[PDB]
Amino acid sequence: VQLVESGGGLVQPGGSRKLSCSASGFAFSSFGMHWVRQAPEKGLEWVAYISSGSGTIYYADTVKGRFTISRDDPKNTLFLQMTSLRSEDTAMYYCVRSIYYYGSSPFDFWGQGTTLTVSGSADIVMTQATSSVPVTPGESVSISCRSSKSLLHSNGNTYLYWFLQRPGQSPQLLIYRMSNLASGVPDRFSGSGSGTAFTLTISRLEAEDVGVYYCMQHLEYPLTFGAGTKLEL
Amino acid sequence: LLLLCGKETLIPVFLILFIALVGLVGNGFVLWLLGFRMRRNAFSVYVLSLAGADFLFLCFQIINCLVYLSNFFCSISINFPSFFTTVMTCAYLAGLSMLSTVSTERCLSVLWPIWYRCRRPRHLSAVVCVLLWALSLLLSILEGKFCGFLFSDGDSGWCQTFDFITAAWLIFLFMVLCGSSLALLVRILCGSRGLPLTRLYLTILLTVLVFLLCGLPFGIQWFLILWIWKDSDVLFCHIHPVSVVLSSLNSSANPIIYFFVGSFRKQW
Amino acid sequence: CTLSAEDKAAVERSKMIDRNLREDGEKAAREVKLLLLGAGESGKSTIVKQMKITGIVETHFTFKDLHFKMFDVGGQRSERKKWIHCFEGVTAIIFCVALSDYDLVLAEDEEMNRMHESMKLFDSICNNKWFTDTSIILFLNKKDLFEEKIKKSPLTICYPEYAGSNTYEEAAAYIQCQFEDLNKRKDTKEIYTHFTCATDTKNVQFVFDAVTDVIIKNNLKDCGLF
Amino acid sequence: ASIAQARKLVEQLKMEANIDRIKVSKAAADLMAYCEAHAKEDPLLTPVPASENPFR
Amino acid sequence: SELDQLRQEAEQLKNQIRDARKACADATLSQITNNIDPVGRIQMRTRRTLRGHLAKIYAMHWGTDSRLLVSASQDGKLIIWDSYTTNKVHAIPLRSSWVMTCAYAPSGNYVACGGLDNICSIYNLKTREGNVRVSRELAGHTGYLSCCRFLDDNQIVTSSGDTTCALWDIETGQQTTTFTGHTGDVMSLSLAPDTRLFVSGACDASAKLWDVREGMCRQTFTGHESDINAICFFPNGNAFATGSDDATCRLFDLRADQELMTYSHDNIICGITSVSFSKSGRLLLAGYDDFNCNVWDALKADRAGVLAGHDNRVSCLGVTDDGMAVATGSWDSFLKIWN
Ligand SMILES: CNCCc1ccc(OC)c(Cc2cc(CCNC)cc(Cc3cc(CCNC)ccc3OC)c2OC)c1
Ligand SMILES: CC(C)CCC[C@@H](C)[C@H]1CC[C@H]2[C@@H]3CC=C4C[C@@H](O)CC[C@]4(C)[C@H]3CC[C@]12C
Repeated sequence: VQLVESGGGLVQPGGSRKLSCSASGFAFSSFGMHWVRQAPEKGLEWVAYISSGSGTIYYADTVKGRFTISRDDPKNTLFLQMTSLRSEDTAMYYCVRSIYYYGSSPFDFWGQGTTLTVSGSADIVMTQATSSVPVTPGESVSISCRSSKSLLHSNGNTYLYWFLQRPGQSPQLLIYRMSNLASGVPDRFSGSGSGTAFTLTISRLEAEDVGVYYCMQHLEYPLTFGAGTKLEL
Repeated sequence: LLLLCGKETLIPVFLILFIALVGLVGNGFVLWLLGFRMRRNAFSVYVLSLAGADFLFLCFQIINCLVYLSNFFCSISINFPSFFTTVMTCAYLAGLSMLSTVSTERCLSVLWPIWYRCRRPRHLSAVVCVLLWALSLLLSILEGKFCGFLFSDGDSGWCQTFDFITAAWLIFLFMVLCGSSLALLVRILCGSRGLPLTRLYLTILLTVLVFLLCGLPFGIQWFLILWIWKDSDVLFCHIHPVSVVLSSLNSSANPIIYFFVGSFRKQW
Repeated sequence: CTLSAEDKAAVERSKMIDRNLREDGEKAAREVKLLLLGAGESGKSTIVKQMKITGIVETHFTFKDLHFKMFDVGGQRSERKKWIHCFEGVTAIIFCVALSDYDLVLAEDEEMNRMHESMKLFDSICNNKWFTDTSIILFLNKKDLFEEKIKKSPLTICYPEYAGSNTYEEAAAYIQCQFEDLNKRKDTKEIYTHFTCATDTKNVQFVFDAVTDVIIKNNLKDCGLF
Repeated sequence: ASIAQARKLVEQLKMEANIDRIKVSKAAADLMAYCEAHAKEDPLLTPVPASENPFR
Repeated sequence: SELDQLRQEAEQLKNQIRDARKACADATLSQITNNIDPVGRIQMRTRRTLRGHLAKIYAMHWGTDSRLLVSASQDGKLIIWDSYTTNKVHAIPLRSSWVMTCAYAPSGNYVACGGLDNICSIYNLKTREGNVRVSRELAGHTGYLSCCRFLDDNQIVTSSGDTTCALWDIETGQQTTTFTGHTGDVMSLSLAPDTRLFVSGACDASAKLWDVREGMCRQTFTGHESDINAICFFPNGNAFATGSDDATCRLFDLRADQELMTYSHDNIICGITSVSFSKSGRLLLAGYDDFNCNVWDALKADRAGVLAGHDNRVSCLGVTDDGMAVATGSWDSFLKIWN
């Protein structure tokens, strides 16, 4: 599984750029794809989504009308054609693969991201109230996230996703649907909550758990992240 | 179009109502079963669109029956609009074109069987259905707009020349149904080895005679006979509602013959 | 519209799966499936030599716009009635019979000759309840060896009720009539009979001519006539 | 080697004879006791109310 | 000779076994469960219909979470279904279309299937490529695969039409144990709830109880006239039911070593394809060739209900581990969920 985003660089404001992400090592046509950007030291911000089979396309309203997401399923390549580029579009753009069936793991693999430097009250607000927790290794740390809406659905899932961005790396999924541990993740990490109040318990912290921790809802498009909670040694 | 005589017309209206409600029941069962419950092959698209044409035609005959019955018994002149006649003729022309399409598809399945099994495109039924529905709708709105059923503007000299066009299209559909049902019968009675020949022969000429003596007479008496016979009352009050009885018998017999006889022989 | 975002994407996944299932069923529906039966040494192997050039052996060949799949089930030494309903809905049944096994007694036990064994197998699959309407293409194989062997060893070794000539065509027509007389109901199914040797190269044309009638019958069934 | 197969069948019937069997009354009473001890956790025996029924 | 003396020894052992098991028959189960109050009319209605298969469904297996189920049909596909939403989770295209059996692993990571190609192929569901892959293929049977059943992610019991059951190690691909002793084609297989025993019914009108660790036949059960097509353990693990071609279900006890109950009716003349018990074990559900299923009161041998929704032969059925629903698959290409 590998995703290499390409494109980006110095773009004049008002200009245009096409980002391209080549996908290698997985069945690309069955995965829905996302673009998630990250402003130079801000949090994660979801940009666009294309379905498997390209039959469902969403955008954030910040980029609606200016951005177009398209996939080419034989060439295994995802595109984001960006027009009318503003100085707010200066970011680092990640491709995220996400498959959806009963019991799947969405948002599970994130690309390495390419750097583009150009030089909504109905959205669910995820509020990470703490922004920085200084912590020595070996301790049990809980990280709390708060939702504006009840993320519990009538089917019984509460759609809340936890990500960890290590320094200089892509975010990786820790927990999907508020409690289920992702693949390749130790059982140090645990998740709990009712609707609107969520906890990520890192029990017996090691030095590899240092980084910014993001909550994310997947109950309603547009997908919205928390501001992030930094952990330091 | 039923209050020209009144007392002479009354018993065919009870036939029109009874036959049209039982045909609405049969077409509603075919529409429900093939729309949701049953699995559709490429012929079921034709059977579904024929039952949709019969549903539109029989509910408009129920409406034009209830207008006459409300004027006769309790005396209320309901002015249901005269563009309903255009959608009734669109339903009638799409139903007769679906009958000729079904007969042509059976002839093509026997004459070119390896092409029909392998090389026939899977969306050909939907394409041919929407083109025959679109052309029947086009001829219907054009005729009803030139004969004054669509918003009361219209000139006769073009209204008769499009009524002749619809009559020529109807006898063309009859000759396509006869040519296809004859070529299929020639290949079945000359060059078969394993078929039930008596049931196939009886079913083919049964559809041909049900077409000729039930579907077609309303279209000949509506688009052609009223211009060439040039008598407006004394024959027309007899030959119009018996033609509507024959057409409702056609649209009631078509769900049975093209769905129920062919599929529901599993029951008994 | 009371679904989640992920529930809607799961419904989209299930509809794409339904689209691929419908397309693969359409691609499988235009393929002619043939059972290949017959006893041992009946020339099934030279027929699989003729068409293209453990478990069930599948053989594919395309002949004049028609893709064929031929299933040889001779490998499975099992009770046949537990899996013979798997081939209900096969297009035809190709039955190979060696004509030269009229006098050859079976090596399983020496009370049964091989032609009576193949007649028992033909009566078993011909009057099956899963093959009531299935056409049978009966190949009577190795007619050159039968031509050499009917010169001195007559057909009264196999059929002692038979009174006729000791030449090829009278004995072969008697064997074909004896096989075709084995259907209890001679109205529903069609039996096709063809004489074969190793030198013939029109047996696939005979099989295509026999399955065109089954294709015509199934096309009439698709078009609502039955 | 028909005496080897028959000797294998003879030792299999020997291993199936040397077994301790309870009465049929006790085994029927144990089966009836399991069914009556689990009749409340069976949603096909008792019709389950439609709120906790997942199949509408 | 000596082999006739050995067969007289075998007949002496057989009538000793029959006298020692008729010494245990003091009262029938119909005498013990006489004053048990009856079940009533079980009126199960069909709740879902799973429509994606285009050929005859030969097998189905519920997952352990009582929501996911796999079903194998002879269009060469096995579909994993979400039964709550009627969604298709996966559709796995098979290498040989002639499937007779399908199995779901209790972890939910694997499905197995097999049939007339004599191979139980094993499919990995939880792949990080996102598509299902064939993890292992298990050759070694010389007849058709008629039943596969998982014990772990690494062990599977496969029964077959070469008169042989086998226990497999999946990661090596080799048979650990061979279970020999049937003289006809082994048609069905049912593991114990402790997975230390399994019963297997064959075409010689016989059902044998096997120890998975020792590899031996522990008990042998007769009573049917024709081929046992279906077999299913009681939830206590102390009895099982067999369905056969003589239109008869029979309940056999393990610690009593004989037949307790027989579920027959004079209207019923067609063979039985599938049996399963409910969660308590009070109902014995049996699928038939008269196109419907019968719910038997297993303690009183009374017919408590008819599941009458299919237009061809019910080839497969399963009750969930929840006890919540019955799935019945059939030759008319549909699965129906009943409740
Ligand atoms: C005594 N006055 C009674 C009034 C009366 C009489 C007969 C009659 O049915 C024909 C109708 C209804 C009617 C029915 C059709 C259907 C067939 N073609 C569409 C067409 C038209 C238009 C129309 C007809 C004619 C000659 C028809 N000859 C009978 C000439 C010009 C003309 O419009 C340009 C109709 O007119 C409303 C009404
Ligand atoms: C272009 C306009 C005239 C067409 C609209 C006509 C309307 C009335 C409806 C009535 C029933 C409908 C049909 C019902 C069944 C199907 C099968 C589907 O697989 C393809 C579309 C098709 C064939 C529909 C086409 C449109 C249709 C014929």
